[PDB]
Amino acid sequence: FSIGIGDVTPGQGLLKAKYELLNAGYKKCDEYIEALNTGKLQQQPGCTAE
Amino acid sequence: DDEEETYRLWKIRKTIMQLCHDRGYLVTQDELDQTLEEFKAQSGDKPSEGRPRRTDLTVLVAHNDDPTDQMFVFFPEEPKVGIKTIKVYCQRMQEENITRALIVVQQGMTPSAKQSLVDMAPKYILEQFLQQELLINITEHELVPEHVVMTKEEVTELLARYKLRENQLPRIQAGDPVARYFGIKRGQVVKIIRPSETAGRYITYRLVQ
Amino acid sequence: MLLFCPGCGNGLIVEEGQRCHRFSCNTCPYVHNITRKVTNRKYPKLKEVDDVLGGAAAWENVDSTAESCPKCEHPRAYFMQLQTRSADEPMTTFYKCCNAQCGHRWR
Ligand SMILES: [Zn+2]
Repeated sequence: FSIGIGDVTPGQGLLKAKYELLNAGYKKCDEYIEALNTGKLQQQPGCTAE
Repeated sequence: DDEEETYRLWKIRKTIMQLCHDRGYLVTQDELDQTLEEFKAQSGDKPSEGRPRRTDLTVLVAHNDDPTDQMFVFFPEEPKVGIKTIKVYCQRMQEENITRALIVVQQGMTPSAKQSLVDMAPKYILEQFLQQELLINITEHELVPEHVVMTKEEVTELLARYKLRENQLPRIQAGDPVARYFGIKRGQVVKIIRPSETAGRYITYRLVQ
Repeated sequence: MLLFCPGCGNGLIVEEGQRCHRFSCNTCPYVHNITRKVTNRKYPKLKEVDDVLGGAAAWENVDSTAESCPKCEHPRAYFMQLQTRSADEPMTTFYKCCNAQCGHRWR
């Protein structure tokens, strides 16, 4: 039984999914910060906007 | 206003009457299930009602063992009960020739009468409850297991079973809200039936000190 | 808001010793009678009125319109609102629901 760096190297499709996901999150992250700093963000009914 | 106070009056009457029944004095069932609208029917609205008199009750007697043993219930009006008022109550009591009586205070009662409330007479004793407490009957609260008082023979048998001396049992304080509810004196014993996590039940005994 | 003597630059107090109240100094005989009115206070301080009408209080504040929950919509949580701190300070609106065995209360 053995463990080696072949066993912890990322695969092909992972690169593409990671790329797309990371893009998606950042755009959404941008959208929220823009909604806040313009004051258009809708305060969640349990806390303040921040 | 004049509706919340009447609700309070009905509630305090209901709870106190429940306590009278529980202690075993004479009581009529039809009054146990008296409704608030029924209270309005039998007693007028707050502006037309006089607190120091209207609610005063003495019908209960110890019919359980002696119907001739009358008991008296009083309801002062002033926020803090004064010495003169309890002197009037005690002279009325002596006229009625009874042993004990209950007093309901609105907000408090004066310190000199606090001191007097322990030494009126060996043959006479008085018990004071807060309006705030009486608003709810603890016996019905979810966190209070059923308490039961027993006769001296029962305690005799119990102490004989476990081969115990009386001063070995677990204690319960005299000032305990339930102990006050039952009006039990020092040296009595109380059975408890704790509702188990399941259909079972555990019995335990506590002494009043 | 504070008042000060033109003659000595010290704080002024208000007193009456004649037909008309005056601002006056306790160091120099400068006095200024107040023939008219002014409209700014010190914003005094008394604590929170919480339970003056606690529990099932008076029924005169009934109202018709109310909101509803997004989950269950059972019949009993009619609206209320309240205030935060002070005259120039804001108001806050909350929504609270209480049947049993939960903790719900929205903002
Ligand atoms: Zn000065």
